[PDB]
Amino acid sequence: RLAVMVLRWSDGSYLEDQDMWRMSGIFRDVSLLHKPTTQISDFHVATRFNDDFSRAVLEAEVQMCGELRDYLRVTVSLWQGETQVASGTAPFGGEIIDERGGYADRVTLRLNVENPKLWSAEIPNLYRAVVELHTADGTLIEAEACDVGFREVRIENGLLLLNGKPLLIRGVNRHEHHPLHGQVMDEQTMVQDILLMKQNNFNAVRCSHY
Amino acid sequence: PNHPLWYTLCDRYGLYVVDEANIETHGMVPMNRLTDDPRWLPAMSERVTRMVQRDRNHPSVIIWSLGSESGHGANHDALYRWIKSVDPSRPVQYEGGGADTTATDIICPMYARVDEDQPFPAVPKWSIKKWLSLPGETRPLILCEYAHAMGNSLGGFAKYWQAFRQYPRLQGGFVWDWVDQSLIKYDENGNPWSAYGGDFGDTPNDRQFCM
Ligand SMILES: O[C@@H]1[C@H](O)[C@@H](O)OC[C@@H]1O
Ligand SMILES: [Mg+2]
Ligand code: NA
Ligand code: NA
Repeated sequence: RLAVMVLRWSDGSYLEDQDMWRMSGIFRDVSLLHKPTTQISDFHVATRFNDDFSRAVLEAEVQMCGELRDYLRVTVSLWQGETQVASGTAPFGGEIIDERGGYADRVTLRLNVENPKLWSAEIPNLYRAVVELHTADGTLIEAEACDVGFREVRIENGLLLLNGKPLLIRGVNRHEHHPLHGQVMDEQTMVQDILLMKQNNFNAVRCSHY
Repeated sequence: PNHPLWYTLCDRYGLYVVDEANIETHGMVPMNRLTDDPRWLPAMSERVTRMVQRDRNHPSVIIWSLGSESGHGANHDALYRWIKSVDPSRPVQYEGGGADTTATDIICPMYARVDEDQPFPAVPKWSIKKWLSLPGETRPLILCEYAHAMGNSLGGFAKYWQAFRQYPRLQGGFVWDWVDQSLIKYDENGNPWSAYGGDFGDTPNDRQFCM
């Protein structure tokens, strides 16, 4: 049995003064997750490019919790549909960081990707990154994964560039609101909102204000 | 460069002066044929150097100019830098080759409009409001020539002044121009009249465009 005591008002409310209906409750999903004792505790994906975007490097930093062991490995593999385009495997133990060494509980995988299919709102090309935590000899402990979009966001010479090209933001602010269910969001409503935005030539959304 | 007395009077009555080297090669194709040619650097340099040597003590002179309508060539860049070395006390401007070249401290277009772009290839005239904020641009903008006062003209003059007052980096301009270049002729009766291009048998001519 779970027992949850939810307070409508707290000191947190001083930072939640957005112009919107003031409600309370357990309004998003509740779930139970089972992770092994030796586990992927964090992972970050970065993508950097050469000058004309014909070459990329996927850089995945993976952090573990649990007992450190020499036999431990991480494999990060990159998938375009059912085709594996890239893969890398390494033991834990990052580069030296300071006088006291490095992160023995972290590793960074670098995967080369030639002619990557770039992500944008115009063409949302996605790859799949799978992060396997495993023993050297081949026993999977667990896997985590995410969708990876190859794109560069930078500001150069006063212009916001996506993949080297200046953006023109056709955006809208969108609160999480339903006339029946209040501030509880559902897939159908979400999908509906996105289809209408894109059908009406929006390419950007702001999470106003949370 | 003007008659030496002009500067004296400007010093004493109070007017800001743009002093301008005697260099215009408008009729060349392209405009910078001579000014990009190193064989014409010596003749151009004397037109800039001797002006500065003459007028550098006049307080009314606040900006040096490299000349007029001669495109943009390497000789301008050389002479730009020459003045900067010899006289750090005054900015250098030059409108040729696009009004915003490396030979000018001031964005100094001629007849760029307030709101309307004129996107000519190679040498566009941007809306002065737009020109200011082009990626990487930081210089002030003062029109070397604007509101071409030919005949019944100066329509939309107020649109410029509204923009000047609203934008800090839009710091005004020089109207084109002060006085009609008409000449006096006399008829059979000795009655004076105002003459323009062609009235002296001069041909080819450009008619009333001198006024
Ligand atoms: O309150 C809403 C928004 O959060 C604010 O920034 O602007 C006014 C709008 O209606
Ligand atoms: Mg508010
Ligand atoms: Na101004
Ligand atoms: Na004229």
